Amino acid sequence: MNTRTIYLAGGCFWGLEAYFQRIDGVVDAVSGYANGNTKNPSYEDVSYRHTGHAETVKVTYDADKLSLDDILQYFFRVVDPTSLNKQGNDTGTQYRSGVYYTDPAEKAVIAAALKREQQKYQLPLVVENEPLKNFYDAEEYHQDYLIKNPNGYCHIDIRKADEPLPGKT
Repeated sequence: MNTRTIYLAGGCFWGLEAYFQRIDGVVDAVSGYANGNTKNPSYEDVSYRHTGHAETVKVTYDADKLSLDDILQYFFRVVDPTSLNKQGNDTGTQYRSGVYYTDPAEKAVIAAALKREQQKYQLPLVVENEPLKNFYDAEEYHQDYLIKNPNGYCHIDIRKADEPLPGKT
């Protein structure tokens, strides 16, 4: 299988991870902390010690089934791209929105996607589009969170993953 990876920050990673996990074409989704100022941060550091990390989901997808563009469209369905350092009531830089790449060529793909998303928003988008500086997997307790805690906190409308993308069934 030909896979590609993209890093998405769209608030509490529990909901974002569960969201991408149910999408056909997504191989894996790992919750972690990205683009912060410290190394090997724990959930506590990120949540309270202002390390600068963003709760992020490392999404690995089948490059033969989905394009990066497709993954970004799924992303925009459940994240508010206009709120700075907060997704609803989850406030702080750890909840900032952004897309982090490992390949400089993807920068333009993300920029264009954001540009098109802006077309339908009255408010200016604040989603970050920058290189993945650093990424650290979150504690295993946080992996597959909603799958283990079927009632746990979920700020994402998970069923939106079920709807097909333009030109797909």
